[PDB]
Parts: sequence; C-alpha cells; structure tokens
Amino acid sequence: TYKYVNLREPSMDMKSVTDRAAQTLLWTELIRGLGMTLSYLFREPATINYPFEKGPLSPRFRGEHALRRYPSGEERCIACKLCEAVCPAQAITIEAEPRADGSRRTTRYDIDMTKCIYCGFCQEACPVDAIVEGPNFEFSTETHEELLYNKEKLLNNGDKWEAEIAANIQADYLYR
Amino acid sequence: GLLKKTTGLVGLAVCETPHERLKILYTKILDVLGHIPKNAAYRKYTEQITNEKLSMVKAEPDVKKLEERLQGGQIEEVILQAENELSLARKMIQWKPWEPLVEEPPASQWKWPI
Amino acid sequence: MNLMLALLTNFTLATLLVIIAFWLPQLNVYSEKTSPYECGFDPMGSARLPFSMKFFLVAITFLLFDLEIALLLPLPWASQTANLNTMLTMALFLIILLAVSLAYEWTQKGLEWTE
Amino acid sequence: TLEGIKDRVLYVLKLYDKIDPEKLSVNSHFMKDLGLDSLDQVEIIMAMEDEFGFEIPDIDAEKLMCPQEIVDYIAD
Amino acid sequence: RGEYVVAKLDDLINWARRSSLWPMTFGLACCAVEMMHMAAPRYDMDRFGVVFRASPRQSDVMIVAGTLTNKMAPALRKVYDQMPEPRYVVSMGSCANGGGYYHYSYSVVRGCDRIVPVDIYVPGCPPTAEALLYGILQLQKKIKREKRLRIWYRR
Amino acid sequence: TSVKPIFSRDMNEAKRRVRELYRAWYREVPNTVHLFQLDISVKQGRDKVREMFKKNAHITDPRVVDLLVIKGKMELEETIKVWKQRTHVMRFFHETEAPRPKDFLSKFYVGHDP
Amino acid sequence: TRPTVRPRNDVAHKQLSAFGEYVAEILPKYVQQVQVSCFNELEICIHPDGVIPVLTFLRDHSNAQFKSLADLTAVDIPTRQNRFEIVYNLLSLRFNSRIRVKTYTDELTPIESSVPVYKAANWYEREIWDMFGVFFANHPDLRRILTDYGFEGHPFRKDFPLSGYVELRYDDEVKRVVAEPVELAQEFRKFDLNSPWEAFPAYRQPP
Amino acid sequence: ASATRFIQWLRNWASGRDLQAKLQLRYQEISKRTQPPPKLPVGPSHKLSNNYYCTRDGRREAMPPSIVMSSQKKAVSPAPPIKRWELSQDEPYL
Ligand SMILES: CCCCCCCCCCCCCCCCCC(=O)OC[C@H](COP(=O)([O-])OCC[N+](C)(C)C)OC(=O)CCCCCCCCCCCCCCCCC
Ligand SMILES: CCCCCCCCCCCCCCCCCC(=O)OC[C@H](COP(=O)(O)OCCN)OC(=O)CCCCCCCCCCCCCCCCC
Ligand SMILES: CCCCCCCCCCCCO[C@@H]1O[C@H](CO)[C@@H](O[C@H]2O[C@H](CO)[C@@H](O)[C@H](O)[C@H]2O)[C@H](O)[C@H]1O
Ligand SMILES: CCCCCCCCCCCCO[C@@H]1O[C@H](CO)[C@@H](O[C@H]2O[C@H](CO)[C@@H](O)[C@H](O)[C@H]2O)[C@H](O)[C@H]1O
Ligand code: SF4
Ligand code: SF4
Ligand code: SF4
Repeated sequence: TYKYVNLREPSMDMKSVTDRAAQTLLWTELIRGLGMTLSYLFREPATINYPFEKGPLSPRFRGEHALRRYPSGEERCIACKLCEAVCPAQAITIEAEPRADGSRRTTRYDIDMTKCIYCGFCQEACPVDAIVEGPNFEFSTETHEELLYNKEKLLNNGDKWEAEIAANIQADYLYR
Repeated sequence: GLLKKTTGLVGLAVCETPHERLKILYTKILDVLGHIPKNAAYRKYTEQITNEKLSMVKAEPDVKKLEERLQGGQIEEVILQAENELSLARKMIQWKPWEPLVEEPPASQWKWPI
Repeated sequence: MNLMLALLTNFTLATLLVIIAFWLPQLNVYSEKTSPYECGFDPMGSARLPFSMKFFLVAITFLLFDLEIALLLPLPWASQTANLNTMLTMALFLIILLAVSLAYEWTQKGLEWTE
Repeated sequence: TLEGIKDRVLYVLKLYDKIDPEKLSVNSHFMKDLGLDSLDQVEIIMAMEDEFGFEIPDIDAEKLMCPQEIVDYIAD
Repeated sequence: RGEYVVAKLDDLINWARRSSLWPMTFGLACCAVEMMHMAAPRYDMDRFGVVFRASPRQSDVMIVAGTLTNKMAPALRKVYDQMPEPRYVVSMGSCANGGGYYHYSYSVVRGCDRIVPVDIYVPGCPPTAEALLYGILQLQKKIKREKRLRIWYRR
Repeated sequence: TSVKPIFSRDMNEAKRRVRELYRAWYREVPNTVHLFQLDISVKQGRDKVREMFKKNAHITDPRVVDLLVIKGKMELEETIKVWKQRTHVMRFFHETEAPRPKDFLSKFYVGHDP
Repeated sequence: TRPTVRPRNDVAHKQLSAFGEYVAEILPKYVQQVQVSCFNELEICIHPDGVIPVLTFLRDHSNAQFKSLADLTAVDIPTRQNRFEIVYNLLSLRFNSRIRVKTYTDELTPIESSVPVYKAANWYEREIWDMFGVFFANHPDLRRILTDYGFEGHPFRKDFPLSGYVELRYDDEVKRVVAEPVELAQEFRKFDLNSPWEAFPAYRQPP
Repeated sequence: ASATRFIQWLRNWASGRDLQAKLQLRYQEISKRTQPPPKLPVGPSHKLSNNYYCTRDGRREAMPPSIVMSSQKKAVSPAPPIKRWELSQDEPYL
C-alpha cells in the first residue's frame, strides 16, 4: 500500500479563493508559525543543570575500563587473552608468566584508550569478569599519554570504582 | 475511458494515443527482428513476447483493462519499454551475441574458493 | 556646530575602539595565519576576477526608479498649494507613469535574472 | 628571412645551457654530436616554439635533430 | 603592588576568555553527532557562553570531532592556523585522539596531535554529549589557571 | 602474446604520448611555482619533472607506458586545477627526509636493513 | 522448518535457474558460466568483451528490465592470472529480482566503461580504478575519488600493506604537512586464526 | 507541569493544541530505574534428548552453487511481474 503526499487540487469556489487571498495578503500561515514558537517560549526548557544534574544512564553503560578482584583481593584476570583476541581495535596488550606462587597472571595489561572503541566485547569475552567497562565517563585528560593505561592504572580503576561496578553487574548479569 | 491527468512518474508524459503508438512500436520491433538469423535465440524469444503483447493490444480497446493484461505498469511505461526493446534489437544486430563463445576463460578463472 | 560635534564624536569613538583592538592584544603574525579563507583549501584564482551580475537590468532600472522618489518626496509640501486641481493630477500622472514603467519591465521579462 | 633565422635558432641553441657553444655548428647533431637525449631535444623544440610563436607537432619535432634541420623547418 | 594588580588582571582576561569560548563550526564524523547533542536543549552549551561560529577568524576553539584522514589533514591545519590567538584544540573521541578503530589504516592520521597541538583529549567512541561537556568545562578550568600577565610581570 | 592494448599499438606510438606529457608538464612548472607560491625555482621544478620521467626510461611494454602516461596526465590535471595543495606539490622533493647513505658501511653502522 | 536453520525457497531457485539458461541461450558469444547459489542468487560469468552487450541486454530486454545498477565493485584474487574480478549487481523493479554479472581483467587490460548503460557506474568505476588500478576505457572522467591527492598505489589490492607506505605529520620547519615513510609505535599484530580441522565437507576441493 | 493556569492557556492557544496531555518532558509515567530481576527463557535446542546437533546444523546444509551452464520453449523472466500496489485505505491522500 502507498499514499500520495502531495496530490490535491484546491477548491475554486469564491469563498476558498478569498480565503487564499487573505492568507497571501494577511500572512495568516506565517502568523500561525509565530504562534508555535510563542508557545515554546512559555514551556519549561528541557535543559538540565550539569554538572549538578546528570543525564540518566543504565547499568549496561560502557565507560572507563577497570580490572576486578575476587572478594579475597585476588585478581580475577588469569591472562587467558580472550579480550586481547576479540578486541576489534587491537587496543589490548597482554604479557603473562607464572607468578611467584605459580599462579597464571599477567605482567602486562595495557589498554590504549585512544585505540579503544568502547564496544564492550572484551567484557563479553572475559570468562571471569576480570575486565569490565565501568560507569565513569568523566576522565578527559590534558595529554595523550594519560590515556595509555597500563595494569597499575586499570587495577586502581577497579579499586576506585568497584563499589559501583559490582552493583551494576548485579543488576544486569541475569541478562547475560 | 477518461484520459489520464498524469502518469504519476516525474518526466513520463501521458500518451493520448497509446494503442496506436504500441502497434507502431511492436510492428517496428518485428521488422527489425527480421534481419537477425532465424535460429538466433534473441529473435525467437523477442518475437514470441512481442507478438503476445501485440495480440493483447489488438484485443483490448480499453487502456485500463489493457494495462491489467500487459502487467507492465502504466501504459506509458509499456510504451517506454517497447521503445527500449527496439533500441536493443538494433544494437544486437551489430553485436551478434548469437555467435559462439569468443573465448574460454583460463583454467581456474571461476573457481571459488581458491 | 552641534551636528558637526556629534558626528566627530561618533567616528572618533569608533576609531578609538579600533586603535585599542589593534594595539592591546598580543599578535603572532605568520604567513599561513593571514592567508585568505576558503574552507581550509587554497583558493583557485583571484577574488578580483569578474563576478557576473545576473540582476544587471534591475540594477539599472533602480537608478531610474531611485530618481522618481526624488520627484515624489516633495509631495507633502505640494499638497499645501491652492492649485490642488493641477497638483493632484500631476502627482497621479507621475506615479501612474512609474507604474506603467514597472509593468512594462515586468511583462517584457525584465525583472527575471539572467540564467 | 633565411639568413636571420639561422641566427635566432643559433642564439636559442646557445642560450640552452647544456649545449657547449664551442662544439655547436649549424650541422651539429643533438644526439650523436652535441651529446643530448630525447627529452633535451624536446626541450630545445619548445624554445623554438617560443621565439617563433608557432607550433611544432611531435610528428614534425621528431625529425629536427640538427640546427639546420630546424632552419629548414621554419622556412615553411 | 604590581604583583597584586597583574594577578587581578589575569583573573579578568582569563574569566572573559573561558566565559566566551566560541568553537569553530567544524566536525568530521560520528563524534560530531554527539557534539550536536551538546548544543541540543538537554545540555544547551550556549548557556555556558559556548557558541559555534563558522568562520575561523571568529573562533577560539577547534573541536576535532571525528576521524582525521590524510586527505583532510592539510585543511584541518589550514583552518587552525587561520584562527586568531589565543586558540585551543579539543580532541574528541578515539579517532581524533589516536586513530581509534582506524589506527592501522593507510589513509588515517594516527591522532590529530600529529597535526595540531591539543589542550584536552575527550575519550570515548563517541564520548557522550555529557563527556564532551565535561571536556569543555575542563578546558575552561585550564584557561582559568593561565598566568600570562603574572609571567610577563616577572620577565 | 596477443593482448588488448590500452592506447598505443607499440612502443613507437607510446613514446609519442610520453613526449606529449613531458611538454605539458614542462610548460606547467612555471605556473605551478607561481600559483602555489613555492620557494623553489622553475629550474628545480623542471629538474624534478625530468627526474620523474627518467626513473621509468627502462620500460619496453607499451601497455605499461600507457598506464604511466595516464597517471601522469591525472597528476598534471590535479596540479593545474589546484586540487593539490602546496603540501602535495612539495612531497616530490622530500624536504624533511634525512639523508640515508647508500654504501655498505653506512648501513652496517645504523642497523640490519640491507 | 527446524527453528535455527534458514528455510529453502525452491520456487525462487527454479525461476532463477530457468532465467539463467535463458540468458545463456541469448548471449552465447559472451556467457562463460551461469550458477545459482543455495540462497537463490543468480550469477552470470561473462567474457570481458561482453560487458556492454550483456549489460545493455539486461537493462533493455522486455523479459529482463534490470533498470538499476545497485552496485559495481571488484575483488582481487592474486592466485589468478586475471586477478581482478569485476562484479555488477543489478536490480529489476519490474520483476522484483536481482542478478549478478561477473567478468575479469588483469593489471594491464582495459575494461569497457559501462557509463553508457548506467550513469550510476561513473563513480563506481572511479572507485575501482582508485582502489584496484583497473582502467576503464572511454570513461568520461577517470581519476582517483577516495584516496589522497597524489597517492601512490591501489590500497584494496591484496599485496598493498594495511598501513600503506607513508604517513603524514605537521612539520614546523617547512610549516606544512609532510609525508614520510611509515613507522608504527605498535606494529599491527597478525593473528593466525584458522583451525587446522576442516569445517565444511560439502566444499572440499579434490586433491 | 508547574505552569500556572494562565500560562497553560496561553501556550495552548498559541500552539492550537492541548499541550498538557502530551508533554515532551518526562515525569512519573516512566519505568522505575530499579527493576525486579528477569528470568529469561531458553531456546528450542535446550533439550536432553532427540537433540543431535547434526539434525539442526544450518551451516552444514549450505552447498556450493548449482552450475546451470558452463563452457567446461517459452521466454522466461527472472520472476513473475510485480503486482501493482494498492492505494492506502487508512489515508490515500495526505
Ligand atoms: C566594547 C569595548 C571593550 C574594550 C575592552 C578592553 C579590554 C579591557 C580589559 C583589559 C585587560 C588588560 C589587557 C590585558 C590583555 C593584553 C593582551 C595579552 O594577553 O598579552 C599577553 C602579554 C604576554 O606577553 P609575554 O612577554 O609574557 O610573552 C609573549 C611573547 N611570546 C609569545 C614570545 C611569549 O602581556 C603583555 O605583553 C603585556 C601585558 C600588559 C598588561 C597591561 C595592558 C596595557 C595595554 C596597553 C598596551 C599599549 C598599546 C595601547 C593599547 C590601547 C590601550 C588601551
Ligand atoms: C477605503 C478603501 C481603502 C483602500 C486601501 C485598502 C488597503 C487594504 C487592502 C490591501 C491589502 C492590505 C495588505 C497588504 C499587505 C502586503 C501584502 C503583501 O505584499 O504580502 C504578500 C506577499 C506575496 O508573496 P507570496 O505569498 O510569496 O506570493 C505572491 C505571488 N506573487 O507575501 C509576503 O509579503 C510575505 C512576507 C514574508 C516575510 C514575513 C516575515 C515576518 C512575518 C511576521 C510579520 C507580522 C506582521 C507584523 C506587522 C507589524 C507592524 C508594526
Ligand atoms: C498615463 C497617463 C495617466 C494620466 C492619469 C491622470 C489621472 C487624473 C485623475 C483625476 C485626478 C483629479 O480629479 C480632480 O481633482 C481635483 C482636486 O485636485 C478636484 O477639484 C475639486 O476640488 C478642488 C480643491 O481640492 C477645487 O479647487 C475644485 O474646484 C474642485 O473641482 C476635481 O473635482 C477632480 O475632478
Ligand atoms: C498605479 C500603481 C498601482 C498599479 C500597479 C502597477 C504595477 C502593475 C504590474 C502589472 C504586471 C502585469 O504583467 C505581469 O507580466 C508577467 C509576464 O512575465 C505575468 O506572468 C508571469 O509573472 C507571474 C509572477 O511573476 C507568474 O505567476 C506567471 O507564472 C508568469 O507567467 C504576470 O502575472 C503579470 O503580472
Ligand atoms: S571496549 Fe572493545 S575496543 Fe575497547 S578494549 Fe574492549 S574490546 Fe577493545
Ligand atoms: S581480562 Fe579476562 S579475557 Fe582478558 S586476559 Fe584477563 S581473564 Fe582473559
Ligand atoms: S571516535 Fe568513534 S564515534 Fe568518533 S568519529 Fe571515530 S568511530 Fe565515530
């Protein structure tokens, strides 16, 4: 099915022709447009008072990355490199070796945050919920180098943000 | 039947005499098809479909009922298609695609995967 | 003297603001900064090349019509005459001939810009 | 001006830097004698087009390998 | 005391400059859509004194909002040079920051900081409109900290 | 070895197109320097044009020559119409590339590249 | 109708097969192969001499009427002596059908320009020339369209490196953008992903 | 929502619409930002029997293309001619 958007013949009777003359001479349709912007002048604006008010977000929001721990304090990451393999941007770099207690753990875990496309594939791929995208989005820097995260930065992010991250994961893990 | 005010397609003018125009065009196509070899598939198939369309034009004096039988859209669309077919027929006389394959491809030209 | 003083003050004030604008800020002049603007790419050809005027005929007609208003502007004063029979006839004659001149240029397609 | 055209053509060939004026003669050959290559020859021909204000198509230009051969060509 | 006077004059010129940042109407790719949403009613950048102006002559900030290709790089440098000073550059999104998804491409500049100096990097692909606003307010605070007249006094 | 030509039937016809391109570039250098406000002389510009033709002097396939000429005309048109910027015109002179000595010992000192 | 399996459509498969041999009967001079995929897409593989005759026929024939050139592209297969496969994707509004016409060429063989048949082909052929270096004869205006001015090479060839050969930066000394040999702070990390176990027996090549 | 009666009337009149019924600012009709946990269903392949993968393997049913002609009677069209569209009965003319 279809419909015509612009296929109508105006009525040629005297009243209609005089209605159109009044519209032409007295600018009625232009006055109507003025009414619409006038009604908006008296509406409450949609603006929010950032940074005192914030735009709404959901638990799924993909923001700054963080490396997580188990409740014991042990790192979740066991250097499987699934996140590094799946990363569409090749933004992740990993090195690993046996730890002094024999654990399988990373010695390098870098995310180039200027390569990263913030897609969330790494947190989908992780089998232990070690790497996540947290809810922070206010981490703009003054230099490029400050966005090349190494493992120390990412662990600090996890320690800094874990209280919110764990509550967000709790809200959404049954959808995953 | 009452004349069409518009074909609905920008730039396609309404035809006042579609039956006569279609008869002229199909007759031309059949004429041009006579200089193509009798066994050339293009002539046999285009003659068959051209004669079907021409038969429908002769047997139906109403445009709207003719458009239904032709199944080619507005009658002005059928006329345009008839003109396109005539232009192609003249060109195929100079191309002669009914001749044998000019050249085989190399051994693995169409092999996929490699 | 009041009029001359008012004009001098207005243009003196504007000139002073331009002097401040040029001698107050810190400048850093170099070639690429002062090059002509064309959306990030170098211009092709000089901006002094001829720029065809498609309304050239309306522009010439403006000169003739612009002079008609000089003939019509005295109309408020002419209305103070005792000879109102002549003045009204001549006043309407001038406006009508201006309207006829506009109608001619309109019908002969003189108000349409060259393609 | 056949006498003069020998002079303008020799003046241009003199100006063209790569050619040593001591080795230059009205019969000197650009490739074999004056030690030039095809592109040099093409360069010389464009110098001729300038001072004589007329075009030498490449079909014509390919045969002009000596200063005299240029002279014979300008005559027409 | 000159120190006191120059300190107060620094606050004034800094306040005037950060309170009236006019970004160049300049956007490159998808990051430019989030920049449109910062101008849209929810965030209303104009309420901070931040107003787009098309001419580089009348702009204080270049927001590099999108991928910078090799073909586009000379034009970006051109319009940055044509900005009068002081001028600032905000790098928005992964592409502008360091190449992003297209870092390894033959046709992409790996970060706009190879072409122009950058004052603020806004991370994200794209950064949310709020993230960009955070970056603009971060630029404002950087301008607030400038010490142009205090350093001149001690030259 | 029967192949479809591009433009030239043989090297004799191709070298004619080469000379035509060289003339067009040779005449164009004076305008390029003037229009782009380059800080090089017409002599350097024409020496660079000459150096670009010379690197390809060893070709003997007419089809390859034709494609080189096609690219040469495309390059010339980009320059004449100021589609190129000054940065593009100057990329032929590699003014920022440091010298890379081409003798065995010099390479040996700097690295493993042969 | 197993829930996870895409259902077959044999009616479309039959119709496209019949039309495939219809085209082969009419243009035997140029048609080298006709095939229909298991998801009902018809491909005509032709000699490159037949680009204009074949495309004209599919556009203008009353039983074809492929008025729209949906897409024109190329594929590079270095192992073939004619490494470039030229692919035309056409749409027929009259018959609500699509068709693919494929031909080939090498680095040095021109292909006739199809702009006379489809005005849409203009920019598509410029893109193919730019990204693959295939020359199209009688093109009204053949030149790069996507690459940078003066760019050397054809990036979509399989032997062109991903990051190319040159990169750009701003140089303060010459006060302009310059091009220099490419160096990467982090080299792109090649992954060897293919499993050494065959996946699809139905496609096994004979040994 | 806090607009006085007079202002509500003013903008209602100027716009020519009853704007209070379809406000573009959201209030209490939106979903709560905390929700009860979900319990998502499983798909048709979650069975303990009669579920051999070979019987539901779409990828292994794909076949190479059917070679119709290679160089190793009525005329046909690619498909039946398209049926002419009907005018809408919801609103044929805008
Ligand atoms: C509608 C009318 C509005 C008009 C508003 C007028 C502005 C009102 C606010 C005035 C604030 C004080 C001006 C400070 C801005 C100076 C520009 C700047 O930032 O430069 C940084 C420079 C910093 O210089 P620098 O030495 O540190 O380093 C710059 C050089 N390089 C790049 C190599 C590093 O400051 C100065 O050089 C001098 C500061 C002087 C402050 C006193 C201002 C005196 C102005 C008189 C100048 C004499 C010419 C006469 C001009 C007309 C006089 C009114
Ligand atoms: C006793 C006998 C008495 C004898 C005297 C009787 C005289 C009265 C009767 C004569 C008619 C009176 C009205 C004349 C007003 C001028 C009319 C006019 O020129 O407007 C028509 C003009 C036509 O343009 P268009 O519609 O595009 O089509 C024309 C086809 N050629 O269209 C336009 O001009 C449109 C203008 C577009 C720009 C408008 C932008 C502003 C709109 C809001 C303005 C609201 C009005 C504000 C007025 C404030 C005044 C302080
Ligand atoms: C292309 C050429 C077009 C030419 C157009 C010429 C239009 C002329 C139209 C007639 C206009 C004047 O019409 C005439 O106006 C004068 C006033 O001025 C009137 O005069 C009347 O009032 C005046 C005072 O105002 C008295 O002095 C006078 O005794 C009385 O008759 C006439 O009653 C009226 O007939
Ligand atoms: C004494 C003052 C009061 C009297 C008014 C004086 C001005 C009179 C102007 C009369 C103009 C008549 O002649 C004018 O010529 C053109 C032909 O190009 C006509 O027709 C053309 O112009 C109009 C509007 O531009 C178009 O809608 C129309 O499609 C086009 O054919 C105009 O519809 C007609 O108005
Ligand atoms: S969010 Fe995507 S691009 Fe960023 S590190 Fe994770 S997988 Fe890589
Ligand atoms: S973060 Fe997760 S996916 Fe990445 S290496 Fe560690 S355990 Fe593996
Ligand atoms: S950073 Fe992301 S959103 Fe921004 S231009 Fe690049 S791909 Fe698009």
